[PDB]
Amino acid sequence: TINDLPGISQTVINKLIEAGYSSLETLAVASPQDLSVAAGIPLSTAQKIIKEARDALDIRFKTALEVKKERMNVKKISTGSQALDGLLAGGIETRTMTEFFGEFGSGKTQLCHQLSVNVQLPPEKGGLSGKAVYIDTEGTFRWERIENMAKALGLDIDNVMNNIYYIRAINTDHQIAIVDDLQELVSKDPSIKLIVVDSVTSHFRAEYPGRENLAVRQQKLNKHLHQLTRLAEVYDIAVIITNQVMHVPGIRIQLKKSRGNRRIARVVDAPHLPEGEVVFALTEEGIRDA
Amino acid sequence: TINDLPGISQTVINKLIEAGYSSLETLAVASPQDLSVAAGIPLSTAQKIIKEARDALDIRFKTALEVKKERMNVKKISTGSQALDGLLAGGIETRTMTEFFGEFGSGKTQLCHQLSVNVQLPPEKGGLSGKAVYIDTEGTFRWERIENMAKALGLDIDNVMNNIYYIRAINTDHQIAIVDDLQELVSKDPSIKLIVVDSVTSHFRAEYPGRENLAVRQQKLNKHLHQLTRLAEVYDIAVIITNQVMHVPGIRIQLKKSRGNRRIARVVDAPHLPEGEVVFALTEEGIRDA
Repeated sequence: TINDLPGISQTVINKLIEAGYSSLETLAVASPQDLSVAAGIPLSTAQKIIKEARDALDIRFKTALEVKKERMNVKKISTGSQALDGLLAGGIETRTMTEFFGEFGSGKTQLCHQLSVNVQLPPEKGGLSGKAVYIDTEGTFRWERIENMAKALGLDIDNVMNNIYYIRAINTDHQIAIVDDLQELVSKDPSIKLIVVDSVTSHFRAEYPGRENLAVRQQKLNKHLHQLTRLAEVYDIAVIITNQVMHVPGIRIQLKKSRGNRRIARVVDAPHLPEGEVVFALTEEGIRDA
Repeated sequence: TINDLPGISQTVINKLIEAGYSSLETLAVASPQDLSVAAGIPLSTAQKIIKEARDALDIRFKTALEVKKERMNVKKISTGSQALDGLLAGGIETRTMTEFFGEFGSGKTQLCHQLSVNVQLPPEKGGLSGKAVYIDTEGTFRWERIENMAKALGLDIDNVMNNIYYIRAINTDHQIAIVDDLQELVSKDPSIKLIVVDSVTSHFRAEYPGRENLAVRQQKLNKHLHQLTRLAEVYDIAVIITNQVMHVPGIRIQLKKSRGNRRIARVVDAPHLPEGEVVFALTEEGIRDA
């Protein structure tokens, strides 16, 4: 869980794990001299790691200055829930693939829809003034939902629906291919800033079912995810995937159910993001607060 | 505020609030014959209450010499609105918690940035030459604001944004843990004279739905608010908490809206401070008068 340390070499990371320092919490409670003599690492390097080890575990107060730097440095998309935006240090981020996995109805879909709409807002409103691309794997798209979310944001339905490139991926090959053709699609239309793949694992599970296949599944399935990650990294766009459930980087968020209207959000895998969970709701207007 | 009026039959206190004479300041400046014929209440009694309505907000005439003493004797943070400053008899005090509450847009938030910028100025300019710590609860912070405010006050934008410690509280457990560390922070940096928690109860209301674990939402909130109050009292620091709404808090100022720009402030409670209300405005420069 330490592979994500600010300004750190890969060589040392190894030496760190070798020495026996697996988690960031072991490094945290460590003494510079100790970690230094137990893995080569110059004394200056030993303490830099320890410092950064804490910053992730402990609470530190940045300054409104650094904040301005970051805010205008990278850019994110708002989910519609202030609570969730927080869990996501602002929201869905470009140049990175964020995944929402959770049981059926956990929020996954509505959130994909919400983002295909919110991405069109302006930076002032948690948007990036751009278009989305929804890749309907199991046939989950619902315009009745886009309309309601557009309505809530008092936007031109028609127009909002025209800013969402849509497409059905019926089997893995088509899923693999459509994605292959995203490079071209974005080149032709640079206003695209969001790629959405609902149920990415879906066909891969259907076609290569069982453990008798589990191997080459995650395999072909990881090559797919990389194709997506590379695209988000090269075109500076956000990629969102959903995986339905009861090692490919990017944020992984778990959605869960609470009493009827409410849902729980929790950070699983993610470097720059603070662990902990927050609640939000699924209303008629869409992904919003409780 | 009139319920607690000198020797008065509750039956009449009704006829008053029933005529609309809620606030004491309005009674104080009313006509015994215009009031008598408003709540039927006799002239004898009418007069007897208008006179008692004045002694209430009891006005004291000091010499310009007295006031120049007291103004220095006690350093308060101005708000940009001399009317609001008046309502607060100078400004926000240190070693005390002040609460602004009202509907989204009441000003409570901008008034927070305003303060995070004015605390930096020196006493003569309305500040305390201190630093501010902004605790973002629902993502209300905005740097473009701390900018326009630094601009209007002709400050060094960069240096103003460097004197504000910032941090977002994704949930209650976190909010709570940040305030615990708040103690250690002011020891670390004594230059801090202002703390601001925007929407203290946001997460509490949302994570403790309906009225259930209220056992602790309340137990927890108290220890959380008292905690902040010690902070202020022990470290000669001014503490500010906002609260959005459609027993501890030193001062409680309610804010309300008027025509899209003007906002009303009213002393809902606070020992010293003279009950009554005033009107200010939200400008591109910041919090000013109208």
